[PDB]
Amino acid sequence: GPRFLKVKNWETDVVLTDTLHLKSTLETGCTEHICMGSIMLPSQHTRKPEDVRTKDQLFPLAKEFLDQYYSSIKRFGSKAHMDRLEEVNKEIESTSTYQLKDTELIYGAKHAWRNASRCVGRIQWSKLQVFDARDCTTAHGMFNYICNHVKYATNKGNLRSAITIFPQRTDGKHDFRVWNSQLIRYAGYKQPDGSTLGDPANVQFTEICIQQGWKAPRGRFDVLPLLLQANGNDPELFQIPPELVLEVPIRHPKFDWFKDLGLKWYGLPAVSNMLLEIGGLEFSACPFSGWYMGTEIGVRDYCDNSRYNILEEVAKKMDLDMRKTSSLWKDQALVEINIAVLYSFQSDKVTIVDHHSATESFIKHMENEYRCRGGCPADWVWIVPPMSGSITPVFHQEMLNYRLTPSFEYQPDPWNTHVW
Amino acid sequence: GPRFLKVKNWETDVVLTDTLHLKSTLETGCTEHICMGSIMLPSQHTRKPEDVRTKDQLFPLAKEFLDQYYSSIKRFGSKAHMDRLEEVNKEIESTSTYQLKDTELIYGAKHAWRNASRCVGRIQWSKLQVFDARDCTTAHGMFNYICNHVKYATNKGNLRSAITIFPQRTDGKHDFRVWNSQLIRYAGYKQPDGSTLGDPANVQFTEICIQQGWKAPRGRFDVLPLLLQANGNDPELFQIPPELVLEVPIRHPKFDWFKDLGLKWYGLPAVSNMLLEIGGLEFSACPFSGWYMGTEIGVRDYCDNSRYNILEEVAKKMDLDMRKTSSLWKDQALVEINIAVLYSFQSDKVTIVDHHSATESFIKHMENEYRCRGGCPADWVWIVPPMSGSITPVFHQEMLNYRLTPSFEYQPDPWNTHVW
Ligand code: HEM
Ligand code: HEM
Ligand SMILES: C[C@H](O)[C@H](O)[C@H]1CNc2nc(N)[nH]c(=O)c2N1
Ligand SMILES: C[C@H](O)[C@H](O)[C@H]1CNc2nc(N)[nH]c(=O)c2N1
Ligand SMILES: CC(=N)NCc1cccc(CN)c1
Ligand SMILES: CC(=N)NCc1cccc(CN)c1
Ligand SMILES: [Zn+2]
Repeated sequence: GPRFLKVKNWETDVVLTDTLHLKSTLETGCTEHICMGSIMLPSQHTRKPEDVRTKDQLFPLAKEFLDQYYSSIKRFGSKAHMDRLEEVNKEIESTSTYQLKDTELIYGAKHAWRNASRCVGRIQWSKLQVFDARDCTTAHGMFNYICNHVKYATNKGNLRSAITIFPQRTDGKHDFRVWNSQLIRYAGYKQPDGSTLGDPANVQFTEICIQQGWKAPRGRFDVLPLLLQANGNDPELFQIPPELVLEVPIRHPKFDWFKDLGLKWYGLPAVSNMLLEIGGLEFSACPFSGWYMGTEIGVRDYCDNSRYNILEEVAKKMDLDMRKTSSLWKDQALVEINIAVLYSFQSDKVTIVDHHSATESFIKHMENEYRCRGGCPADWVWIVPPMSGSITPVFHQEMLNYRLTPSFEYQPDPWNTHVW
Repeated sequence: GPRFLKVKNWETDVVLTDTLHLKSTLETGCTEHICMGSIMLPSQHTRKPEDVRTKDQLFPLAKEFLDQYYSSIKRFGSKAHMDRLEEVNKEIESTSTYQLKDTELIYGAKHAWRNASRCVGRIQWSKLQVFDARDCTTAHGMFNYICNHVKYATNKGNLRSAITIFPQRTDGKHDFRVWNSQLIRYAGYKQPDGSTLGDPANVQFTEICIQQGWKAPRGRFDVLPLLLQANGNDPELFQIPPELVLEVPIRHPKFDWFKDLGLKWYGLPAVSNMLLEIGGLEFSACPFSGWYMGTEIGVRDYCDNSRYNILEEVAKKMDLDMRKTSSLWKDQALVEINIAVLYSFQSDKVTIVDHHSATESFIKHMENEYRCRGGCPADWVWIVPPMSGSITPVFHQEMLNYRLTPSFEYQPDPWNTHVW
């Protein structure tokens, strides 16, 4: 195209013209002579530990969002729009910052998710519960908001989307950081015999909680303590009330022996280490959650090598021909494990989506976004399920990726930064 | 990095610094504000039907390759290098073109494959048989070279890499085009009852051969006739000697009923519709072949929706719960089908590689290319197998993609262009 890029679905032949990319301003990390589409943290905006943005750098960014917001409600250049702008301009000049109206905070949150190029479940983008935790001032208060979130979202297995937003970053006042990767996760212990008990991806965090006092049960599926950081103060340990952490015992609809593998997982996926940016405002603590896509647990959490890595054992138990890789025994154990997850979650009536339905609705969503927003940023490398990618429609779907604001961003783990 | 990009393997944590990308000059299609890493034909150089490159545009490109070639043999700026350059400069001035020495043609061919960012089997790059078909002048002569290629490469099931290079493009003299996508492929017929018999992806080509006289057996696995175009003359039909087309009957090492599905495939993957560019020279007819990676046939050729699409039938026969998608019945049928392919090919002793071993050696190859060539262009979207992607090491492998020359490129199907 000359300026209206096209994306084609190669299985269906459908074509979509993108005009939305012209609103992008952040960099992708790619050039004209190089593509970094498969790089995890291309760092085009992977946050910096350095000082906070300034007054000059702040208003343009704040204005951009507000011009965007009022345009959304077809009120661009209104008396209201204009006064709001002077309002924030005036408020930034004095305080070096500014506070978003409650409506603006919801728009910004919903849209950060609508713009998350790596999320395949964005069709749910408009249905999000926003918990304004901006008045919070302590870790205990943070703990409380988090508990309410957990309970609200789990909703006795009938999961609901939600995000809790703590105080924005200021400068000296300080940062609020949920030191945990996800609200709910299992511990990992480096055994003296080389082996690792529990999720290996958490061995480094688990060591923090312990050197902070945690009474580690030292088992396989030990839900880790919350370690909250409020107003730039040292984090504090908190135990999520067990009765609030919904879990699901993994069993197979045919292999009764599967049960004996002792596999269990939590039903609430709550990302809590990213950053929400709206109008140039940084919300370093914005735990968000939705519900699982089966492969997340079955393929990655369980079968990833550096994670639980249950391929052999599951394979052995199946009595599979592990003599050579051409027996596709890994692929076989992998399909069964994933059938056990969906089956289990669905048996206990906990919300879950399989890769087939998930990716099917994303195409539907893409079609909505191109038919109403002029496009949709999608990261093909992330949107395509980690198993049977080709038999899911998104594989054959060309996808344009670009960075839109407001958005969710990665940020430095605080234990690297924080002193004391 | 500041100029030395880094790629990390997220499962192994290994890191590789790339310096090779600085040699790139062709565009990727990506910008600073947009990524097109998941676009099939980003058209940065998807050929053009327009006139051929000119004398001025030709020498720089020719020089680049020669400077590259002599640098390879540590002879940069030699008397030889310099005289060769004047040689070609002189030869281009008179003829508007130039002919590559036989050594240069092999270097260029091997490296087009070494630079093919989308090919996962490049570890085999240095072991390639080059058949110089530049003296060819007819379709019959083209047919002959092709037959020798087939026979050579099949090597009674002990497949060998090879590429046959026909006369370069000139201007008026004309184009040589193997009108076939791949040397060996099956026909596809649009049934009156809506249905499609045989590979649907070939229904449009099959119609050409028929309106050219082909006596279509009108079955499911009808190897199509060769339709060769020589010196810009109308293509001509040729039947590959049946005794040269090695095929493999698909059966399963446990499901005797699988046999009854009547699945068969050819063992020689021979791409014949691309373009080889060396020193600015265009080789519009350069059929190349290696050997199969199981998923190519099992996942794509067979299960792709718009292809053979054998999911249901295979699933039904398995007596799988197709009530809902969460039964992962597609995933189940998909794993079995692929076990049948490897098993079959390996039984008849025909060369084949599974995704596990294939992707394992690519990592090994990447490590070689970074440890000796300063890098390796890889397209993550293509290099990752269409099934069980996450349990194969390349999924966790960050990959930098850039365009190096010499290379293989896509080109317009000639029936759209060619008159008469
Ligand atoms: C309704 C359920 C949802 C589903 C099924 C869904 C599914 C997915 C999946 C499968 C991933 C991959 C995670 C990984 O591989 O680590 C992902 C990533 C992501 N999702 Fe969603 N999502 C949903 C809701 C949410 C919510 C509520 C938000 C925000 C309001 C969100 C924001 C994102 C972001 C930012 C990522 C990128 C993660 C990263 O870059 O590390 N998702 N999602
Ligand atoms: C020794 C066996 C080889 C293996 C196992 C291998 C494997 C692969 C696979 C699995 C694909 C994907 C094809 C598709 O999805 O349509 C591919 C693509 C490709 N391979 Fe290789 N390859 C090998 C040899 C060759 C040879 C001999 C050449 C050239 C000298 C070559 C050049 C390429 C190119 C240019 C592509 C890109 C196709 C496209 O863009 O449409 N390959 N290869
Ligand atoms: C839309 C998307 O680019 C397209 O479906 C790609 C994805 N990856 C692929 N990878 C390989 N090896 N082969 C293909 O044909 C494709 N198709
Ligand atoms: C190296 C590569 O970028 C990395 O392994 C990516 C690939 N695609 C992914 N896709 C999803 N959804 N999640 C991931 O963690 C990854 N990892
Ligand atoms: C909401 C959802 N389905 N998954 C997002 C997610 C959950 C846990 C960890 C991570 C780390 N990227 C992401
Ligand atoms: C050599 C190899 N393994 N496969 C390359 C290939 C074979 C047939 C068709 C196509 C179309 N892209 C590519
Ligand atoms: Zn890119």
